[PDB]
Amino acid sequence: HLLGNPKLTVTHVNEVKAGINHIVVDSVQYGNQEMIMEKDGTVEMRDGEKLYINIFRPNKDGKFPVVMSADTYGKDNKMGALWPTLGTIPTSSFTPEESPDPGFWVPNDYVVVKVALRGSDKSKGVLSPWSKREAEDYYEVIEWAANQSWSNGNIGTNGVSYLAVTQWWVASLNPPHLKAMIPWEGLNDMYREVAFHGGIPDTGFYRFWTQGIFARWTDNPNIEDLIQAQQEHPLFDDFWKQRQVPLSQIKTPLLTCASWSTQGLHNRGSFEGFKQAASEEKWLYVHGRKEWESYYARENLERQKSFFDFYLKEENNDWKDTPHVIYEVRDQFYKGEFKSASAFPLPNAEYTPLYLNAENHTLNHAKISSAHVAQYDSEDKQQDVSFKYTFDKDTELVGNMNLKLWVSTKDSDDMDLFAGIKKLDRRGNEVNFPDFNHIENGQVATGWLRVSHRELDQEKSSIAQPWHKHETELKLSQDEIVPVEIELLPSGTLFKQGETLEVVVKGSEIVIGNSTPGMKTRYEHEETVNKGMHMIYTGGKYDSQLIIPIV
Ligand SMILES: [Cl-]
Ligand SMILES: [Cl-]
Repeated sequence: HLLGNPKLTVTHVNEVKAGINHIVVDSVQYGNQEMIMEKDGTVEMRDGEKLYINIFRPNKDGKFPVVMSADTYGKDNKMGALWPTLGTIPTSSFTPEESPDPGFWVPNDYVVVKVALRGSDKSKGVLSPWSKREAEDYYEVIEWAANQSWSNGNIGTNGVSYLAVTQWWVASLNPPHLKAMIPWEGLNDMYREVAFHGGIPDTGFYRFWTQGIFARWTDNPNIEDLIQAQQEHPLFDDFWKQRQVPLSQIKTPLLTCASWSTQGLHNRGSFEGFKQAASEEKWLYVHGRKEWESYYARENLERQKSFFDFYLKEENNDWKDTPHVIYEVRDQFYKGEFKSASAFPLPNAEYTPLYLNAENHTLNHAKISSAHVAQYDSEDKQQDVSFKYTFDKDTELVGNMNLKLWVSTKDSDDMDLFAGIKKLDRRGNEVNFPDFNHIENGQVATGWLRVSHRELDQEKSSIAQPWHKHETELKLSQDEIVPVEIELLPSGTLFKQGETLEVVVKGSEIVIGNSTPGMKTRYEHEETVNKGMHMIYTGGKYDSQLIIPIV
């Protein structure tokens, strides 16, 4: 049954033509699985635009729950040398990247819908990624699918990256047949999470990705110019306000994956997405491993299936026994302990200030009487200042950290600050983690702040996570000393007794380089306001401090 038919030969993806295909899929789990694929189905939007889709379904009678995903990357798409750190990603041949594998889902009696959103495949309409107008298009395909002859009315959305962002968007519209959702690592506020980091423009990945969309659909003259967008809209203004999902409208039952490894792209938002959703039924899975790798691991496919079985098949399984938070405490690279909790942020987090001392470059439990100033050269990529704490007992830090600094510059009216948290083993050697974008030489946590963008949103800011307004640039007179609070992105790490936490503040990127030379898969921040010495002031009135989430 689920052993498949070794007798049959597998269908190759360019054997399949418009219309009805009977195909034999190379299922990772279930062998040679027969099914029906409708290639180049169309769904008509309110305005008349046709979106193109693929439909994979069991070759049998009945109505089935529907698992759907939607993007603009190519519905028909089909690495060890090229991008060796992507890890192990097993899927059938009928699985575009990050989508639900019909070779897994369909033999378990689901329909899979793969949606090419507006401006992709054979649509030449407006392509405006991760906007409300795209979500409205998605809304209509969900509702269309609830009414078809192979459908049981129950639609669940699923998938990774772009295929997650679009889920946050469309769930915010509350489609009546959206019964469950799995945004498996997706941002939902482009200004704060991909276009800029603490107000500093992303000159790497962001551009890469937007340029990549242009290059894919070359005959489409209607692709939104997001490169110009970034250039024209340096503040969180009306353009960017429309690209922050209204998360608290989400009511749909929710399974979120966040990852400690994705800081600088999907990490901040996956957490905001779980936090802010109004969903009465919501669950969060957090891991410190690789992205696509973890989505397709059998363990996590079974986690997804158990969720969808309960909500789309309405089946009595034990899904609701799942703790609302399951999270990895990272010890080393591909080594840690999974724990559970009933909420994120962790209810038993004790936010603990550690005070910085520029005089001996320590962190400290108690305030520093003596006032002091640490300096570094902001244009020198080899220069930074560090502050370290060695733990006398095993300690786990899980959640947001907040670096609070007093700072000044003299050769400029603005400052770009790059913050990092590193772990140092008992020998004094840095302990590396998976980090963005699939780098293996990463650190514990990372965060950024253009200092003219230091204004706090008081009603959204908290002890562990500052929220910045991004509406007024408060430029600097020299040598004006100002308080900043920097958001270190969510992380989960064990510091054993005799291991060290190091805060690093720098004028440029702290971990340098990426896992694809000559290709900008990682954020880069090459457009900087930095000049001359940065001053970090500590001790006395200058209560510079790191707030840590001890759990
Ligand atoms: Cl937290
Ligand atoms: Cl906001």
